[PDB]
Amino acid sequence: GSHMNPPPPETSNPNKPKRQTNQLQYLLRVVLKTLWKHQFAWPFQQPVDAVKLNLPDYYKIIKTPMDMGTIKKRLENNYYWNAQECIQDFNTMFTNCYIYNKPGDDIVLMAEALEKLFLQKINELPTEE
Ligand SMILES: O=c1cc(Br)ccn1CCO
Repeated sequence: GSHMNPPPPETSNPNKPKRQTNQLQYLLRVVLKTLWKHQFAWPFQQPVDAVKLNLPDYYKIIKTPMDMGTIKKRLENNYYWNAQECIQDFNTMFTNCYIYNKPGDDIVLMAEALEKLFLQKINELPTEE
């Protein structure tokens, strides 16, 4: 896309060691699946396109971007070593939204609905085996 958007977060890197865990499997099959199909998922399914949105300050403010399209690729392409790395990606995505936008803006209400679901699912993250 535009040269004025940063490159997306890394989803491929052979030098980074990879592992499947049961918790990572749950993150894809339960957590990502649940949030991706939610009515309010669409703004979170790809990197913020600051050019298309006319938000030229977005990447001035948000220096650690994350989105569910990136997370989906990371899960499907086994990028992670553990569940904490992926959970941190989700939390980064939510916090970016809460930092950039005014409380009570529609996008914040959308994020909060996804976060409530996320929390419920992560409370049930299975014991690592
Ligand atoms: O902050 C966010 C978060 C998502 Br998810 C989409 C767009 N923006 C910018 C405001 O529209």
